[PDB]
Amino acid sequence: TLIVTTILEEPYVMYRKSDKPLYGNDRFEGYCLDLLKELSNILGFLYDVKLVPDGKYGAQNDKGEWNGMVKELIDHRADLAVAPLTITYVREKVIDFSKPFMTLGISILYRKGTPIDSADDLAKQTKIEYGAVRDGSTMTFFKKSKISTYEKMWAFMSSRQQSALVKNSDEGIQRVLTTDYALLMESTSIEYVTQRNCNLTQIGGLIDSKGYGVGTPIGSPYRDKITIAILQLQEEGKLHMMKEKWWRGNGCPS
Amino acid sequence: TLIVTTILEEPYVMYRKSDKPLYGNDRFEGYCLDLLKELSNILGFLYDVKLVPDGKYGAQNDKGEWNGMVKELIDHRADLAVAPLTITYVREKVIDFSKPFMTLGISILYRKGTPIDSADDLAKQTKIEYGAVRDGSTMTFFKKSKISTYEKMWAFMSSRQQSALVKNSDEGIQRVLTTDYALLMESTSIEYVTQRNCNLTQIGGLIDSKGYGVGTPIGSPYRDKITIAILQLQEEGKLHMMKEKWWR
Amino acid sequence: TLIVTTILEEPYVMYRKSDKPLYGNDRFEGYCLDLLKELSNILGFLYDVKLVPDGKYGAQNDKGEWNGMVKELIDHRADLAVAPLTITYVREKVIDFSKPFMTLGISILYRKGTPIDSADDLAKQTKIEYGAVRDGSTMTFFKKSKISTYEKMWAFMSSRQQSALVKNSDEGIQRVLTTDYALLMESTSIEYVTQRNCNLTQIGGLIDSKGYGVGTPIGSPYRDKITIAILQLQEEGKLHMMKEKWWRGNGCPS
Amino acid sequence: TLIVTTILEEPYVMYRKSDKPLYGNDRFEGYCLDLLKELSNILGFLYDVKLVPDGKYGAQNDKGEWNGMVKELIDHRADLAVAPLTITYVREKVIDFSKPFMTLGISILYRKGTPIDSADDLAKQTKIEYGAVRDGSTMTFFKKSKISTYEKMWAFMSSRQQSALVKNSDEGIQRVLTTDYALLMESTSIEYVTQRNCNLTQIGGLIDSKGYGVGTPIGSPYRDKITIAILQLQEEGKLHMMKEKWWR
Ligand SMILES: N[C@@H](CCC(=O)O)C(=O)O
Ligand SMILES: N[C@@H](CCC(=O)O)C(=O)O
Ligand SMILES: N[C@@H](CCC(=O)O)C(=O)O
Ligand SMILES: N[C@@H](CCC(=O)O)C(=O)O
Repeated sequence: TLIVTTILEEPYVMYRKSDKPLYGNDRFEGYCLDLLKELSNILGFLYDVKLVPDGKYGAQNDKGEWNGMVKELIDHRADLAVAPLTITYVREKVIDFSKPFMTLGISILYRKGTPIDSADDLAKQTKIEYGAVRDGSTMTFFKKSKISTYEKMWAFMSSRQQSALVKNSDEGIQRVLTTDYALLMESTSIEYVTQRNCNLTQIGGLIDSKGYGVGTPIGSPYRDKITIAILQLQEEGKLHMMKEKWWRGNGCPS
Repeated sequence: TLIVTTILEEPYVMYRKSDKPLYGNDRFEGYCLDLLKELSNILGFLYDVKLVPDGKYGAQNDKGEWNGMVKELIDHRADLAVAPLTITYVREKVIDFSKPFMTLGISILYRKGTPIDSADDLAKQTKIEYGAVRDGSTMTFFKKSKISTYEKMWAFMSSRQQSALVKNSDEGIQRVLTTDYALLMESTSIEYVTQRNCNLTQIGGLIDSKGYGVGTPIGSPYRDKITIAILQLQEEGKLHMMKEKWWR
Repeated sequence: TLIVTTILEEPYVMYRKSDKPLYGNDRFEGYCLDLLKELSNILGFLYDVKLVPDGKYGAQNDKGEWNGMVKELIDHRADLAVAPLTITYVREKVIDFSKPFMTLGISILYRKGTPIDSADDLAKQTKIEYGAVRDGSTMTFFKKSKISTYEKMWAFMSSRQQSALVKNSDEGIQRVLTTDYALLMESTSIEYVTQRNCNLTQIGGLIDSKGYGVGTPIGSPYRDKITIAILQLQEEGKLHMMKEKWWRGNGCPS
Repeated sequence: TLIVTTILEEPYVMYRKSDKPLYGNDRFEGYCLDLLKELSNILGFLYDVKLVPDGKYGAQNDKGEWNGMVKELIDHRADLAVAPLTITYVREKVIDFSKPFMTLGISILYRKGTPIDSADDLAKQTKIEYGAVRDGSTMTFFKKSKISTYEKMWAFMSSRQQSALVKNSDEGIQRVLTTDYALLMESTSIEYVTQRNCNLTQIGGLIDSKGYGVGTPIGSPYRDKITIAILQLQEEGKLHMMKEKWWR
């Protein structure tokens, strides 16, 4: 019954590995699939997980058109977007969100051992290239900012958009590992990467503070039910357990 | 024009100190008044600040009846609750909230140098009394919990006719200072209090994670308008500045 | 039989909480205490845990005299030092160390939300006080450094009868929470603190890279044996489990 | 004077490319050769570099005899071993090691674009082959491991004896490049290899944590001197510069 739009993004949504045959929903796994399971059992709904065709989170182009999971909701093509979808004021204008299931902030993924310590440092040089995932909320934060440092950074990433803006986080990560590039990435995803790719680290602190919410078309009769369910899972300690399960690891030596 | 219900709690809402007599909204100062001033400018509304008459945040009795700021919104005696009001699943069933303007978790406030290291420490002893603000979300978190350790804690704090609970955070801070008592208090508040009193400290880390949001009655058109304005204030760095200003 | 010198330092060595009578080794708990049981079982020795009387890790004063746990090993007053004792070149000239049981680097503990991004930022000002634990290896790092940013930091933390230095980590943490002060602290301790004290954070990356080792006096019959045991425990995954056990926690929202 | 045993391994020990022929020590370049030069100047000694004849790191045979670089030291055939030689307890019982000059952990080197994410993914199946460098610490780690996942992986990589265990890292790399195969390799090497070959990637995180040390024969008159030198080189930011240099 319910159509769920989502996007590949480790460890939130990933393709499951099995020698066995996977049917529909079982093709996927991750933090967001476990959350989506909880939600369907608590609220009593059936659902069909569909990956967003353009593989984008969602941004409004200059024409005024949206793409990504946000457009799927606006156009009523999906009933819910269950993904690390960031809650922002530009999106609240066109779709609804549940209270957040996880908090995060934009920060920087880069290599260890360099003199770079802040966005300010990146803004003050051009040797190191830097950017964010195209049509993501990080890119939009930079595009719409009136703060000097971030305007200068947007001017830089914008002029190089074809190299600076990446298709997705996986591409951004490979770019940091193999070229002199820093990715503007959400903190939770940075935490995940840096406990595996031990030559990478977070640079500086968090640039902002926000959260991931389940998206719904404006006025959906599931928004509040979902908000209530998430808030209750939080209070029962089940979201912490989910987080530990997907982020758990041996880490890296210092 | 808009009727705003609120509650006294430092540094969110405090009586402005002055020689001459202050009237109306001018009697109040704090992080939430700055936030409210920002929202009124952005949104273009006038407002009137009224302290909730029963002095409570809001909980439901076993009869199904609410009190505090929550009941003011439910009963349509206020348009907005602009206070350090926690977003909880029990309150979402009766009122609406904007997305959070601040994040926090339940933690423990106690005097320094003692024995206690965490809520588990507290749950297995009775020498140190412990409690929470009556009819606040912290109290309700323990009351509704199915986690054995929190169930044990709720049993201890609700017996003896709830003598372990306090009427408000100030009565809680004074009790922590005058006797062997630990207050289950929200982290943002503990961070303010422990900067102001070197006798006090936070024990353990956070028990949970949640947010404060502006409360409105269900279906209010201001719900989303305020969500957008708060989210923009966050993104422009304005909320961070307000926090710095009030947390010293 | 064996005398083990140690020092209180959360969560490595702490007094156990108990309304009952606690004697001998049972009076203590913590990561180092679990390490110590493993070692006593693997090597088969009996032991008595004894806090270092001066309560210091150990440094050599301008007069030339060692103090702390280091001095206890030199004077054959302790058979082992089991604690978060940093392996350093100055110490290695006077005592022996097992291979590292844990890695770490010096970094900065300060409050969240400021413009300070690195040691460089602190070295160029005076309004923000900064320092380290007196007579520990981080103090000796700044005292012995020939790197100019660090030489400038030593000059500061070292002035006015060393007012910027603290007696222990606890006092340093309080000073950070209650005054405009930044503590130079090892990364493993910062991790523990910042996961409980949500308004505090690590500033910049790691200044250096080192490890903690079990210390013994030069010529110790248990020297190589202890080293074999640590390496094996590491290989068997036991040290990772001990770390997860003592650092486990809920974390802070973003 | 001093005979230093080593083994070719990028980017620690490699042959310098030159138009004119190169002789003796000048035939080699790399992180480990730079470390050796620094040790030479700190301690004041002359040395000669001789790749270990068998080209192996070290592993004690199914009897009790040692091969490769470990062997060389045991038999006093080499004064030192300056190479990416892993500090392990098995080796600790027959040779001395300095304190580590570099940290790392076993991880997986595979091809990109697959649902394979960890060692658990490799272990629970058998279509994709996986192995390690015959007679290195990685092999020995799986061999001596009592951890269920790793014993099962050693079961597989041993019954697949020939095909699964490779001669050296180059052969392993090649096998990953031209076959459905995942090589178990130390993280520092995978970091190097992957920067220089975009079709290769690290799979999952680190299996363990350990270090590389300069090896010497039991009770060598240079043990303590080398340890102190390496510790001082780190503290003066020099081992860090050598790392940035060879890994770009
Ligand atoms: N969570 C982001 C995607 C990642 C990013 O923008 O950095 C979004 O919802 O657009
Ligand atoms: N913020 C709480 C009040 C304080 C507390 O309960 O700790 C509430 O909304 O009820
Ligand atoms: N671990 C240090 C003490 C703490 C510090 O110096 O930061 C030592 O062995 O001296
Ligand atoms: N560094 C390893 C060789 C490479 C490996 O075993 O993965 C050793 O000393 O044995």
